[PDB]
Amino acid sequence: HITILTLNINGLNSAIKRHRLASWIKSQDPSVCCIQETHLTCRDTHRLKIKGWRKIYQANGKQKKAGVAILVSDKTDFKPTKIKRDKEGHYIMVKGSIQQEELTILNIYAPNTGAPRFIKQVLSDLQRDLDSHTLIMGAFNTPLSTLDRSTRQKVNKDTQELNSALHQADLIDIYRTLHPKSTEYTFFSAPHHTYSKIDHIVGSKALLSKCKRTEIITNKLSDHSAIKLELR
DNA sequence: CCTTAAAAAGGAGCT
DNA sequence: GCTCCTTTTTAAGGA
Repeated sequence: HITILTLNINGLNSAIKRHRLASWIKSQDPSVCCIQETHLTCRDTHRLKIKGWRKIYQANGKQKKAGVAILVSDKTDFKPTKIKRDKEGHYIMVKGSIQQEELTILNIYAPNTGAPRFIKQVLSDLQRDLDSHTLIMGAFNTPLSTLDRSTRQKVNKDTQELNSALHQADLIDIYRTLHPKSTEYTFFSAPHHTYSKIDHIVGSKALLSKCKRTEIITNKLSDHSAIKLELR
């Protein structure tokens, strides 16, 4: 009955916001929580501590940009096999077992420019470590369907190539496919008064089966919205 | 590429 | 390491 919660926190270099995120995570009580864009540099890795979530695996560059992290609840059990940390801090893959069941989580943050090509280059750069139990989530910085933009301007070529490279490895957009005809968005761009869903949850089709519920959470922490996923 | 808004990060000047 | 203000950063439409 585990729950996974993805969020683009947009910077964590102030201790006050760190305690705010602490309280928010305690209130949400996720089995696993995926943070993107911590803007934490590796020197500062040790500053991300949240009581009740002792196990934290981040990936940080040497500049206050990007920075991903995966937090595991003390209430749950997590036995990791192998962990791959991006040298630049844009993705981290944690592979192992959650409640005895196998699971490989890819927490990804793509740059805004050339986002779909970056996502697929990582996706096929790692596929030997990819498998049938995969869960790739995070800050895609790109739409996937035409409904992921309020403008509804139908989707770029690189993005549909990505939605089909998902296909050639049998990965599918858990949210788009447990929720098509969606008008829920994760990011609001003020300079344009537009809305988009650039944050995503994308898993193996094997695990369709297990996926029970998805949800989208407004918060006071970031200009992005969090995505919750119930697993049983 | 260039511009935007608005928040995150940085920096001056004192504590 | 502050307060208060300046600069950088980040998503995204328009040329």
